[PDB]
Amino acid sequence: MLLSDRDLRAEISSGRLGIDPFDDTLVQPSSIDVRLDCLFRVFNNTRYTHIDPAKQQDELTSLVQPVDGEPFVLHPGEFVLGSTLELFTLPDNLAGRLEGKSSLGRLGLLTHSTAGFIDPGFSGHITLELSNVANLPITLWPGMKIGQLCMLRLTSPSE
Amino acid sequence: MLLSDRDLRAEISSGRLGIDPFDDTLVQPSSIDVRLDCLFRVFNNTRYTHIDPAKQQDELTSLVQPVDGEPFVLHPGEFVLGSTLELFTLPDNLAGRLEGKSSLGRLGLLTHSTAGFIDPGFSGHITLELSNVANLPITLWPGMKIGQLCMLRLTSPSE
Amino acid sequence: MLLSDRDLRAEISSGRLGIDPFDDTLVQPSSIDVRLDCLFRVFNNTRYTHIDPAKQQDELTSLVQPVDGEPFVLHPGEFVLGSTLELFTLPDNLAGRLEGKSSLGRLGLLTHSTAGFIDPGFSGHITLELSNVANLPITLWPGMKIGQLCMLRLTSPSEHP
Repeated sequence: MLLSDRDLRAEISSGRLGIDPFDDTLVQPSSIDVRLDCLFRVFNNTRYTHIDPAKQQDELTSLVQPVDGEPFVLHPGEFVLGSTLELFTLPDNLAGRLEGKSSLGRLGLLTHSTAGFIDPGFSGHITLELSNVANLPITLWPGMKIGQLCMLRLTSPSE
Repeated sequence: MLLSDRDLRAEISSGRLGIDPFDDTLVQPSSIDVRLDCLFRVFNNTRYTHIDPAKQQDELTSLVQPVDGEPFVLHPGEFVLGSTLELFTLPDNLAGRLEGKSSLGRLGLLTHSTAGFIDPGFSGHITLELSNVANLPITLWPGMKIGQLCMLRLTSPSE
Repeated sequence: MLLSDRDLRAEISSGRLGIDPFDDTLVQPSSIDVRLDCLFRVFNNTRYTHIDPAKQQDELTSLVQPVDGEPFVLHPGEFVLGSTLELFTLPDNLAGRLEGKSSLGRLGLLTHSTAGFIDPGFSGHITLELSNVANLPITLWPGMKIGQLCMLRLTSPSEHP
């Protein structure tokens, strides 16, 4: 069951749903806009033959940050990990789903391939999986609206 | 909370949910099948170096229609915009989610990458984001079943 | 409306939701983890020019099964069909959604592109659409946790399951 703007505001204004930093202009009919943080992980594929989910591979990615005033350029076929600017804190009876923005959706931008489901009790910056399936580069600006977060009510609180 | 066929029928036959043209055989257990319109947008990437979400890029895409009776050929790696043949009209207490059809899913077709979340209050033809992640071209026939739309009930009407 | 762990347990322990084989440690706060079965279909694209959804195309896929103890290696840009090791049986008041696991999501793994919505009344092994959008190959181990399944309550039981 999808929380409406009024219900999202009720949950926030009562501290059961944590959103830091909070911006009320971001609340939509039945969701809230999220923004792009400025740290990214790229994959170092010249040292590894392959990914093995059963193993640990601590050189698999590196942390990056665009120079001030520069964009992060996402080329078609490149896969990179980013984060929501906001820090989220969910209670025991709400789950989250990321959805794309219609705006950026028509531009070929994917934000959560891969994984956009957020467990109740979650707390942290939401991981974004960024992809471009268009046939040009897209310039990403730290701070921009990147997608939207829906809250789903559970039939009852989690054990 | 997901509307059943019975409840979808109720909403439709009461005019609260607009679907034109409607076809009863399209109703599924907890969703409604949608069909492919015949107009497509392709990207004109020979005149632009890149997409910039923050600008107006005016001839980025172009209208494309195949010959009546010809398939739109969609090759792996191409990204194209299309629409549902049906015109949708949502009330203020329901939201929509596009989902793939199991049939076309197994053939490598993606229809809403990108963006498949439809706000309550929406009215129009639903935009499709078309992609082919298989290893062969897929022939698209306008009028064919392309996917399905679910209705989610909101916790309360939106502002 | 999303079933919690406690409601998923009630549905299962009363037989209205079938999961075979069932393992209680896989239950998550509002979903259940699913596992990778060992048969895969790959596409034989040297015999056809194209896929046509309106025709029947029988020699379209081929059966690949990894030797035991070894993995199915999934290269970027390849598309393969797999299956949940579990058998699911849904009653007609519940629908299912596949979602990715956070851990595999950060490795570039797609499990249900394409199609992750399960109708009420469904019964069978759930089809997985496998893709790798990373820039390395990923080794898949049959039996591994591959994703999760959420249950949605319907506003009322379905008429035409």
